[PDB]
Amino acid sequence: STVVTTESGLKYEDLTEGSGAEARAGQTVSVHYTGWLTDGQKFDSSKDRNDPFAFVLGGGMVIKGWDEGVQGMKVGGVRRLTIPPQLGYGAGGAGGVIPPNATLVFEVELLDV
Amino acid sequence: STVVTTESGLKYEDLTEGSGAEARAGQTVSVHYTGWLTDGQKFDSSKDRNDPFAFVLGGGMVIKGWDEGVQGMKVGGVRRLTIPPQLGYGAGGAGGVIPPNATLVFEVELLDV
Ligand SMILES: C=CC[C@@H]1/C=C(\C)C[C@H](C)C[C@H](OC)[C@H]2O[C@@](O)(C(=O)C(=O)N3CCCC[C@H]3C(=O)O[C@H](/C(C)=C/[C@@H]3CC[C@@H](O)[C@H](OC)C3)[C@H](C)[C@@H](O)CC1=O)[C@H](C)C[C@@H]2OC
Ligand SMILES: C=CC[C@@H]1/C=C(\C)C[C@H](C)C[C@H](OC)[C@H]2O[C@@](O)(C(=O)C(=O)N3CCCC[C@H]3C(=O)O[C@H](/C(C)=C/[C@@H]3CC[C@@H](O)[C@H](OC)C3)[C@H](C)[C@@H](O)CC1=O)[C@H](C)C[C@@H]2OC
Ligand SMILES: [Ca+2]
Ligand SMILES: [Ca+2]
Repeated sequence: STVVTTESGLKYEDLTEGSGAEARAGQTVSVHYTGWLTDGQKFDSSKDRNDPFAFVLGGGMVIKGWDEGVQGMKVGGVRRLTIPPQLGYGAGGAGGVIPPNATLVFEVELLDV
Repeated sequence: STVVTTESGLKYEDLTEGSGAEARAGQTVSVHYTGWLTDGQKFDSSKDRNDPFAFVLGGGMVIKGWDEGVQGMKVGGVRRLTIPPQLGYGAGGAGGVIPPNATLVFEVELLDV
């Protein structure tokens, strides 16, 4: 599989190509995800909480790297997103668990569109 | 299991009580469903299309019997809704497949909240 670096500095890699319907901005999508810091510390997993995550793709409610990175996935696909801090939580960080200026690694599995 | 007739004339029956989180108005929920006319003709199944259905519970986008009937389900639950036409498609019917003045029977399985 390839690593694509977009104009924003986002990087993504389709670990598994989906065979089902394509995700586009406007759709309400459902995913499983895991999130890690670059040192390999896991900060979240929806699979561990047994709770698929739904959001409006392109809705401006999730971090920029997600609204961008999830577009183009197909249902069944697993995509790895490497999100620079300016497309994540920036200088501010989050919840005392994501530090300032953190690059974030997510693996995202698309369950439904 | 019991059959509850609500103030609106909706009837519902929890065929299977869910063990997980409760559905409330405001949440984006995901369900599988099958829909039948009272004569036993199936008009739709999201399971047959392999496509869970997401909607905003209480969002005024689905027929009245759904916005009402899905509230109170728990994740894992299967509820049967018997929807009189005034809480469904009324005198107008739908898609040439649901006739005028049709009572509708849905079985709804809650997958996520
Ligand atoms: C309002 C009540 C809580 C409400 C919570 C939910 C619906 C439950 C939902 C599963 C979130 C998780 O709850 C277990 C948990 O997910 C993380 O662990 C995580 O993996 C993460 O990073 N995710 C979640 C998956 C999508 C990407 C990213 C996100 O974009 O999340 C969004 C996020 C935090 C955006 C910030 C918002 C503030 C801005 O200032 C900032 O702009 C820089 C961007 C989340 C979805 C918000 O839209 C909505 C909420 O927050 C966060 C590390 C902390 C977060 O808990 C808060
Ligand atoms: C806009 C583009 C299409 C858009 C379609 C989708 C998102 C795909 C989604 C799976 C719908 C199904 O597509 C395969 C299909 O589901 C049925 O088969 C069905 O089982 C049904 O009855 N459902 C769907 C499940 C929730 C309850 C009910 C409904 O409330 O559905 C809603 C409905 C029709 C409401 C009418 C709207 C008009 C009002 O005038 C009327 O007020 C009386 C109420 C649907 C979800 C609308 O909100 C959105 C849409 O329609 C209909 C028999 C026909 C419908 O296809 C159209
Ligand atoms: Ca969920
Ligand atoms: Ca769907």
